[PDB]
Amino acid sequence: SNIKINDVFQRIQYAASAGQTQFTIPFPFFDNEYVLVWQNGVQLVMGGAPGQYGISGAGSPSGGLITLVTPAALNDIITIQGDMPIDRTSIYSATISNLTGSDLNGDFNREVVMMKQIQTTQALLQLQYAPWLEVSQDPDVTKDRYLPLLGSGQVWRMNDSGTGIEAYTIDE
Amino acid sequence: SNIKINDVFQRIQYAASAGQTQFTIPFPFFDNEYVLVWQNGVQLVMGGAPGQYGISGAGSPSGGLITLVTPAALNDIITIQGDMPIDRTSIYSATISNLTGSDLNGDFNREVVMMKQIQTTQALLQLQYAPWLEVSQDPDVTKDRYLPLLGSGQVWRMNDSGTGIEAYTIDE
Amino acid sequence: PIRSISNTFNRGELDPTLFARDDLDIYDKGARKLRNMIALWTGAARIAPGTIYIDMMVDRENGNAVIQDPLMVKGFDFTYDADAEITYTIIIRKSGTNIAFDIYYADTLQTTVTSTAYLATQIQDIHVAAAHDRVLILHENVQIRQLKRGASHSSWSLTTFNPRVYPTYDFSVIGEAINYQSFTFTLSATTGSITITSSSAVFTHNHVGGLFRSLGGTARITAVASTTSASATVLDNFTGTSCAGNLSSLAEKLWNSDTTTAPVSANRGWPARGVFYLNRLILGRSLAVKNLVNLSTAGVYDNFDDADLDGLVAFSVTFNGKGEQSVQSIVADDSILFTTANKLFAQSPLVESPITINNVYFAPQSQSPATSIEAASIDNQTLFVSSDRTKVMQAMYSTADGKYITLPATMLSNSIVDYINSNGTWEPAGISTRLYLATQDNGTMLLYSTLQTQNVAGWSLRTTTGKFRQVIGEGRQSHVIVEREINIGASFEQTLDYAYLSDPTFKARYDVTEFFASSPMTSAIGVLENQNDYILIGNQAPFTALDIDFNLVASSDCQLQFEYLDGNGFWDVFTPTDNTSGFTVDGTITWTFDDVLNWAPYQVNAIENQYWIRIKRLAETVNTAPVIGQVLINTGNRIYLERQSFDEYMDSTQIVTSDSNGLVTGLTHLAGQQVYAITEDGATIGSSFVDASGETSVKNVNTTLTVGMQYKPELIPMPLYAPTQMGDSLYAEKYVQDLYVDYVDSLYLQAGFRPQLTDIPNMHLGNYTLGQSVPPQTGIYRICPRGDWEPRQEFVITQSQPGPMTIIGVGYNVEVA
Amino acid sequence: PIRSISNTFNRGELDPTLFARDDLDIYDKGARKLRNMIALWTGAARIAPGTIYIDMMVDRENGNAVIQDPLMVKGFDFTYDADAEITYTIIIRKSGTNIAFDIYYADTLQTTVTSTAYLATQIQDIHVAAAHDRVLILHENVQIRQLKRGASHSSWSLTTFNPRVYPTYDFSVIGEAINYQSFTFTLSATTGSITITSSSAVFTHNHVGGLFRSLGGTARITAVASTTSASATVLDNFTGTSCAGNLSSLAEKLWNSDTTTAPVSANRGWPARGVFYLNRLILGRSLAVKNLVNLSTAGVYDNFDDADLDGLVAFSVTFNGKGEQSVQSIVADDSILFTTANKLFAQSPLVESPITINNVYFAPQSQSPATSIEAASIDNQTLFVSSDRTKVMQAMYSTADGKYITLPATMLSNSIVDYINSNGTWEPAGISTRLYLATQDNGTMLLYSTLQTQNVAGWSLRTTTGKFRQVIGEGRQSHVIVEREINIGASFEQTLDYAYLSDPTFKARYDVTEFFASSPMTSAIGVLENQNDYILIGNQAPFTALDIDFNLVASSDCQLQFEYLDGNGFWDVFTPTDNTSGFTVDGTITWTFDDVLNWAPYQVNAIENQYWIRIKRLAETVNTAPVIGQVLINTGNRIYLERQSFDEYMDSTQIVTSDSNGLVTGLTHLAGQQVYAITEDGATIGSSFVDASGETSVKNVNTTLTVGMQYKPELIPMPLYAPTQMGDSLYAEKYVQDLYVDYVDSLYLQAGFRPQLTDIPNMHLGNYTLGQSVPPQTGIYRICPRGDWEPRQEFVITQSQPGPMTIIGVGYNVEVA
Repeated sequence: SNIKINDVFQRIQYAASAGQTQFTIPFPFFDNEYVLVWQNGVQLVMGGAPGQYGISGAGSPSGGLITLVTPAALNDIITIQGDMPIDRTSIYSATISNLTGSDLNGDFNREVVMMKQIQTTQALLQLQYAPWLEVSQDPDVTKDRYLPLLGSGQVWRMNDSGTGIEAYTIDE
Repeated sequence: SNIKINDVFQRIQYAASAGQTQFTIPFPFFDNEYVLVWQNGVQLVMGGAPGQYGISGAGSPSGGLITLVTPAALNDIITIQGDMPIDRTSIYSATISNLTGSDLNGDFNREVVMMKQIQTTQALLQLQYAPWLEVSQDPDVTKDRYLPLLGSGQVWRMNDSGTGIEAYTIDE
Repeated sequence: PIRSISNTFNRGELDPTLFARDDLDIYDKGARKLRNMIALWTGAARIAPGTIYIDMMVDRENGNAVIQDPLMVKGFDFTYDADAEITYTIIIRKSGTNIAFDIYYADTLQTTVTSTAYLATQIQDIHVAAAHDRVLILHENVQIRQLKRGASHSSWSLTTFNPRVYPTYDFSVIGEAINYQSFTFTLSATTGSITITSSSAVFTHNHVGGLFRSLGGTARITAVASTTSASATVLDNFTGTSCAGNLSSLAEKLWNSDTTTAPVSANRGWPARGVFYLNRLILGRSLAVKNLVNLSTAGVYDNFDDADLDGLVAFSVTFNGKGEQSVQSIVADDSILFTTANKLFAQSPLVESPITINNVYFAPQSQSPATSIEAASIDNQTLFVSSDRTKVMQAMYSTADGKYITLPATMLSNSIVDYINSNGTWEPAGISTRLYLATQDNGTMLLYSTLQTQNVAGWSLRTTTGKFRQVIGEGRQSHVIVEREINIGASFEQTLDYAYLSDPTFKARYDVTEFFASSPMTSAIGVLENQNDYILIGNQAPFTALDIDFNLVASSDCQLQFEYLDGNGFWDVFTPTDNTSGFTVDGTITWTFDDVLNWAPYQVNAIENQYWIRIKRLAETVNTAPVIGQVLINTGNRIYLERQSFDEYMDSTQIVTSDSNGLVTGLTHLAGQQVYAITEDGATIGSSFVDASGETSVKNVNTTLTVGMQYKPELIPMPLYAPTQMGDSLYAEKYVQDLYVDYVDSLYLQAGFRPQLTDIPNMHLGNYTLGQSVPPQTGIYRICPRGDWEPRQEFVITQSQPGPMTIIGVGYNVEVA
Repeated sequence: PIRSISNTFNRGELDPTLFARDDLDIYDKGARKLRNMIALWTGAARIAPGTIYIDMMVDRENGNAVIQDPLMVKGFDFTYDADAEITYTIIIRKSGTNIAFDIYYADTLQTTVTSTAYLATQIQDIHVAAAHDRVLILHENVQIRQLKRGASHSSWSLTTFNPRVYPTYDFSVIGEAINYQSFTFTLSATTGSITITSSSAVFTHNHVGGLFRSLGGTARITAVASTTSASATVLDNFTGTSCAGNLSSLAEKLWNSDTTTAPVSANRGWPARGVFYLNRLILGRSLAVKNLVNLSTAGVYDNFDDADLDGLVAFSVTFNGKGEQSVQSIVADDSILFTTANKLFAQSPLVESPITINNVYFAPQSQSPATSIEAASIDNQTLFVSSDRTKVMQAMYSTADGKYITLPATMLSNSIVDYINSNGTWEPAGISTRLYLATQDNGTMLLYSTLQTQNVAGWSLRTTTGKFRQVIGEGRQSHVIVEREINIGASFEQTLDYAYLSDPTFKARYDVTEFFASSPMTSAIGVLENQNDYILIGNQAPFTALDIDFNLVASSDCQLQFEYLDGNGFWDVFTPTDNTSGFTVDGTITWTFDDVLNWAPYQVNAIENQYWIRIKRLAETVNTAPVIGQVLINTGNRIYLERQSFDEYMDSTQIVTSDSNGLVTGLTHLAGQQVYAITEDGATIGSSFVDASGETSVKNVNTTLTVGMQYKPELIPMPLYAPTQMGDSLYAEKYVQDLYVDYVDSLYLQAGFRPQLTDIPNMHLGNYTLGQSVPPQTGIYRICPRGDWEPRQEFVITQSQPGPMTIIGVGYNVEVA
């Protein structure tokens, strides 16, 4: 817990070489269960059987390593993403008389990694308006921001009045 | 209070039974004003008048309660969401002072809850690409992620060059 | 009118019937409650000493059969070398149908000495008389034994104590022998070896070694041929050979257990009390004559020859008053004190008595019945438990009165006194206290701090996660024998301490503890009669399984919901493995400690410090509600030997070491309990549950720790006393604006008006280096309690987790309306 | 409103747990701290007496081998002629594997007497019994010796004490010899020289000189031919030649160390305690019977013949209560007082006891365990250390109670009491005090000023630049045995008292004293991990060299910066000779006293009175930080004998003369220490360092001076107590507008609220002639301390440099809010 948290995206993707088995995790992670691995869009299981992977480097500031049991084919897509839960199950006593550096660093670092996972999703996997566009600066104005549920064969379309986004059916 | 923050989504939704008045809040909250309640898409107000509700359980790990003044009709949709403003909830002296674990617990627990509310909206109410998709890993490449503002009758359509999303008028 | 008042705790806990006694100088020197704390003679209140686990009492000669009956264990201390600090803790325990002596030194079992001369059912009636270098084992029906240490800690021998010459007694004087006042005794000669003949049957075999006195002569009987003929050796010459029965004196041996050798004798028994006083051995309270003591020959402890009637010879003292005066305790204080069933016998210490026959002046000093618990000597006074065991009596000589004066030492603290069953003394090193300790039948222990010349006398009550059964000690050290529960896994032995039925609002309380505890055929009770009804269950120790037998199963699934009560007073749902399938079939309900992670002792409707679980019926429609016959839990009783220590702040502690994962093993005596861990620097790092296998996980890894159970200190000061000019404000409306807590060398304090207390910080932000343990703190902390306006409102000083604690006073700023 | 209050100090230093006890009349008569001062019986506080260096304890028979183990030295006083003021200070010290007696008089070693009868490891167990004209040397395993002075100071003899007739004891009574109750003894005749024959093996060679009693006769055994035959001389005629074993008494010699002469005897040992009382010699606590004392024949101190049982003959007293009663000390106060392992034994002074056999009435007075430190008699009371050595007990007869009452004399000052290891008394001439002194394991000394009838009882704590190991004295004079450190030049022996690691802000404290003190393979610690980190080191005495062993050297130069802390609290840079070249290689770091000219004791984070140095890493980049295995300093331990005097205001003083350059030589016992110089007129002219060769420079040239070390007095009064009408103001906010310091015959005073104090002037401008020494001053000085508003704020009265100091009171003008 007495480690630094570097500014690194909590998601990495690789195009495997022929027979490659080792893939680097460039971001810190505190537990093996808090890392998700995909190969060609199929989530893998941690283990020793063929079609599974082993993982090391938990707690290291520089990340760890993913080792596939079965060597990957050429141009296989390997995706690694951190997925730590957002909670707090270890708390201090009411009147502590010993506060360790690891405990204090642990609480601050843990929340930084949580925020980095949220920001990695919104920076790489989500849509947004360009920061300079003239979106309404009052959040209560939901004209450009609130979406309706789509029915079958429907798309999002700003209505004729330009007052909100509505579901619109296309049968072409 | 020195409670533990469990990993629970900061939003819950129910379909009411006939004449139901009590609905459980499964996530922790610290102030009554920071819990929003909707009934069929209309936000309710705390109080004792008909059409209002009462709330209990602030500061508790879980198991809060919402009590409607007017009993709900069958299949009324009740939505309960946590909405706490992001802010410092503590202040520490620069000169030599006292510290307790209660102070630290209050700061870290409230920041964890604030992060969970952001991630609850991200996970349940927002759109994202599947994590394994081959999106550009450099955020400066905005082809797939930056949206334009929509005019009347327009949809989001990737242009024919495949270089960006532009507003497109549907001839209808 | 705003008044400043203060309160110290020199008088300990005061009985509630004293709360209108503002005329006494004790109103600002006492406490409403003083629990798991002691009163120092400076007036401060210190947390009570903790205990260290030593061993579990087992029948070592029968495959370590666990002993679960407290009447089968009785310990005592024996100091062998005071300067080398060698004191042995000897435990008399059941060994089959007989007894054995377990000898402990340096918290280690040294050796075991068995004995078939005693029954396991006689253990509680065995008393000792510790000499300078040996211990005598005394029982009214068993000949005196001697336990003597050899050349090492593990070398001990138990032999029979054989007097050189037995004491003699004429039992016909008390009507316990044949009356010979009308007989005639004929002697063959007046000197040398003679034959004594009686005109009627008088002699028994116990007369061998007895004495015959008449006509100025004395003869020692050496053989008894029949009931009318005996052989004797003349010690002092007779003046004639014809002795009238009414002018003679025939005495048999005072101690004997032989009732079969012809002619048959009575079972006179053996002494049951004793003490070594100066150069004599005093033994008394035999089976046949309970009101008589015998002093040995001066300088010869094992000789009780009483043929002569002058000089340094052995002699007897008989205690008589109005009624029974059976000797309870022989006290080596001043000129010897005898506590009896009725009256205290002693002689004035001002009188110069050399303790010889015909120069002894024991007289009935005062009426004070005493029990068989041995009297304690400490702080210039003698303390002994009364005969009904509901009082501790203090005896001191008063020159102004010319006699010993007895008065209740528990005079001001009668409310906390149950029935007392043992006592001891302790004078701990480095602590400003002189302690008298006494365990009770209810399982608590009384603590009495006394400094009599300084008017220091404070009682307090000590409780543990278990039951105190005995306290041992003569001042140098203190041990306790404690009955505790452990988790026994898949087996079930004990019953729940508390059980209630409750309504949907959880306000009704219907006590059903007896029905759950009783066997199914003795009592049963219907439960969960309506939807949303409750079953509330509590126990002193944590449990992880229930075993339920139904006299009538539920007709359908009750849809049970399980919750447990945590340390914040919050009920949390957990999911057990329910093998009764909603009370539809007999079976068990089990859960793991991870399901009840936050479980902690708490209070529910004036019942304090229990582990609570509630079961709620959610089923809308069940036609036949279940009827429960008996409920058992997976805990069993054990009996431990523990040593008290002022360096410990937990109970039943043990030093352990955690591995790289924080795992700790070897805590089997604490299986199923909640324990705290304290580092060597003196920081408490948290609590955890020991599982049934004796393993638990702690926060600090690769660390040496002390692990034990919390006993929570509580200090409730006396009611506010702020006399104004209008008069005593004993019943006026009062409000406390400021509460000052004045503490020395303390950690983890919290104080105020319940339920919302204020924690007292012990960490200086800006002057603290991470990783270090802040030492115990001294200072004054000011708190706004936010209490009510009642004349008799309670403020509490307590501790959130185990640690040092000393409260030297409590101050107030009171608005007296 | 403003209240005027005052405070005197006749109760000494008070325990912090008493600070809420405003009801007691001691709140304005005590002090929070009373260090290096004593409480006069008038209520004033005077600076503690200084000491004069006498000699260094060495093994004079082995080339003056320096003694560095305090257990190898034990001294005692012996008054030979009170009117001529001739008292000898005798030091028992190691001499090879044996002991020697160093006899001092007039601060000079007179002679040495060696002895091979004792081992060097038995020194601490040797006790003495001083008579009017000789001293008996007592040890439980060595026969008594006599140390008697010849015709001059230097003429002494150490001979063996041989009783005319040995005392006898029957060891079978305590089960320490063969039990003969079933045997039969046959006499050849009833008169004259006879032979005693036993039916079974009983006799040992130790029975020679013993007694055989039976049938009204007594015989003294003169030879033991075998285990069944012996020769005896009839002292009182027997009535027959056949004696039953159970009716007889056989006693061997009580004292014996011969276990080889056939038939082999047991090692009975010799007495270890004794006193001369009136016309008898009392010897007790032998090896075999620790709870027995023997009184010699009246008027014949060396005769212990106990054949007779009446008159002025020698006799024994045996002490028994409940448990071990081994005799600790025999006190000649009133009648004889016996402190034992458990109970105090004495007889009432009101009775008329002529101290003869069968006219002795010793009884157990009270439960008060004592240790082997000899009891002290002073101020109409008896003081003795308790068995656990954490309390001093006071014994005093109470006619109202009819017995001796024991209570803790340290009841109000328990906080400063460590484990006590010796004591003495002192009644200094011209000083209003009666002193009881006691040194402790931690190296401090307790001082107890008592005047019991006037309710004077004040404790204080004495500290030195070193560690007190023993205090010697019976009232006429007082000596101490002190362990001090000296600079040993190029060699290294001692470890640093304190060591810390710190961060660039110099606020963090990471204690690493144990790692520095341990050998490199025991423990090591990495230091100077980051740029601008610190190593803080402190020691009780000055040091001029470090010797460092690295488990891992630094990969590159750390660019060390060195600083020392001066008396103003200012860190000043100095440049040593660094042979480690920035912690890159094992080596030494040395500096001269000129580099550290302003070095003085100071406080760093609650650690007071140390010489501090800090080392700062300036190097920007080092790849591998050093790891230190052990650090040693160039100081070594020595043991000194010093005499306490109220005319001295410094420790370990010596009278010297400076030359024309101010150079002073011959201060080898103070090598490496900081010393002050005081002129004959009583003016302290300044301080300087003594180098390793015992030389120093003073300001005054061609002057006779006294040179010694400063011990700093400190007086902190009790918390402000100004009760108003609103109630006790024990916790109210208070501010001190005016502080009055009331003093008599004082110099160099300073007082106030830390850190900024105020100096009290002692020179009258306009009435002072240059070159004269202003005499000690009397008056009242008024100060505005500029303190805070806290209820428990501390005001200090101390001294800037050594000199006379007497504070008779402290006054305040307090604004009570």
